[PDB]
Amino acid sequence: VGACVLCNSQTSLRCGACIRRPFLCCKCCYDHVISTSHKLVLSVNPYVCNAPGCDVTDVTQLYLGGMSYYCKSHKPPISFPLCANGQVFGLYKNTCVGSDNVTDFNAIATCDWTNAGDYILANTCTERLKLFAAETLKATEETFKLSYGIATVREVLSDRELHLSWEVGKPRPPLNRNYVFTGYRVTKNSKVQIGEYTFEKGAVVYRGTTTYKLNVGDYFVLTSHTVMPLSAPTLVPQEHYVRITGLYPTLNISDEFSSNVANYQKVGMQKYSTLQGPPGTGKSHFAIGLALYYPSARIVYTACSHAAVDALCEKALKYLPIDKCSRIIPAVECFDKFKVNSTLEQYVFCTVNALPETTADIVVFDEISMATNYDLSVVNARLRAKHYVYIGDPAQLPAPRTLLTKGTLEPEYFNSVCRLMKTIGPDMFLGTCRRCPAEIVDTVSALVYDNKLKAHKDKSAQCFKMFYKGVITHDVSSAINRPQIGVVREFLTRNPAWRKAVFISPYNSQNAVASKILGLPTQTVDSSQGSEYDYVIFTQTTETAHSCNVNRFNVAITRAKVGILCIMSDRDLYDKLQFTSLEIP
Ligand SMILES: Cc1ccccc1-n1cc(C(=O)O)nn1
Ligand SMILES: [Zn+2]
Ligand SMILES: [Zn+2]
Ligand SMILES: [Zn+2]
Repeated sequence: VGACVLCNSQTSLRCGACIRRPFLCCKCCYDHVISTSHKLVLSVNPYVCNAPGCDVTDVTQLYLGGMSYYCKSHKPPISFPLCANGQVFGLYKNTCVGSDNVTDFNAIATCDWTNAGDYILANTCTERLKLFAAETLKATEETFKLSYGIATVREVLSDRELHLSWEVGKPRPPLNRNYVFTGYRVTKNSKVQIGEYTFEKGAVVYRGTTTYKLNVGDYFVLTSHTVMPLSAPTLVPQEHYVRITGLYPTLNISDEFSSNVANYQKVGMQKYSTLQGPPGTGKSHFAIGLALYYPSARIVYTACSHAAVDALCEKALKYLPIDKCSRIIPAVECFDKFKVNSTLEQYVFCTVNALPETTADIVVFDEISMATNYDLSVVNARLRAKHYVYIGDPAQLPAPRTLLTKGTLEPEYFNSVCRLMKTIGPDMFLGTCRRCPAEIVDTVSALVYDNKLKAHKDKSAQCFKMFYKGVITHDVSSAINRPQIGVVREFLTRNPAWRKAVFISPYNSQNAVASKILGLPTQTVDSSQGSEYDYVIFTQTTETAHSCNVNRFNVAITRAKVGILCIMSDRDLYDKLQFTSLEIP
């Protein structure tokens, strides 16, 4: 028994064909089963023919005779159908409303989540459907990883490199940091974990979360966890205030955080606020300075990845009393300079999926473009706070949609918070970039920020761009452009100062080849987010939809502090690059 996902009308009915099995009142349970392929219906018992040897599960072909359900061939003389009069039989038949259109709820439950339009509807629908779509999408993603085969150690060629044997019949998952395997050893009766691993083409290379003398017979599987149901909404009801509520500003603040005093008060005059922070604008500076401005405020700093949650710890280590902090870790290594697992410690730093159930004066959700509507609902479910601050940049990169292949996901569809920022604008906007040269800022400002991003540094005069298509070769699940890597090599022979540069590309296979031919550190654009390097050498590799993505190309050129070389394939972003042009040797 539970609340309907369409009309809230109390129900004792659940759809058996939906992987989340939402409670559906007789009206909505009916309009769903007759308009889709979903026919299995669950209540206290399953609506299935209780006759020996019968396989009828469709509720339209089932009748309730006595207290057991049968079909047309197995029903008693005294029976009435379970599915008629626009209602499926179940408790609370008098309390049943119905919706003007269930069509939105149907496409959510039937879609394979491989199209961009599936994620659009999952973000525009009613709030209760945003929660249901988040579970359905995430439970689908946790199940698709079971479709991938098992990799087994056929040979241990050396350290750091392996020879893998893959399962038959099932496909193989791509080998990049977006897929994180988990190993096992063949014990007596069952198996035991031996850390998490990531792989890449060589035989394959690996990188282990822990070090081991792993041997033949060990196997790796993408660990899929549970998808618990969502109760709280993605966003609490917004409440604007006339005074600062529940918070108390300081009389003495330092000149380091003085330019934020207006926004720190803005945080106290809203139930929740949004802060867009382009690269180099000082987002973690903002989040920690907010603590000094409201000194006695219990603040919970949170994000999805431990890396983002640890970057806040580094700044809290630089400004806040250490005995007032705590790092929450569930029983991969992370920041271990605060007392671990102390929920009653003023400043709490934790990931979303590990969040305890507690209250706080302020909550700081960092790097919000990575979040999903599932994460947003968990934060509101575990954390009941007075003010919610959402820090991020919807012009940066979103969470990887491992099923999405057709179409492109726009920033307003990343999550509910990014929808507000890209439509009604963000409550706050850090508009000065103190990291990149002027040519980079003057490029991403017009590209994704409506010319509202101001450069603090001057022109570095060391930003260059070349238009070289070259030769594109493909492999299993990545692309490789060696003539672009070769152009970089010929550039490096005439610019040996650019050998302290980081090589960045949209494809990790391009990084692997570039690591062998150039010897520069490698980062995919998605792995480079949140990090700054002096020099960056970027090869777009292709002009597919993946490499031309403006939120990716924004991150691709903003990691530079001094200079950058961009070997471009797409003419569009090549002309949008305000860089000194170079010719092809
Ligand atoms: C990077 C940045 C951009 C803008 C404003 C402040 C900062 N920042 C200063 C500090 C520090 O003093 O540690 N951290 N971050
Ligand atoms: Zn269904
Ligand atoms: Zn309903
Ligand atoms: Zn039957």
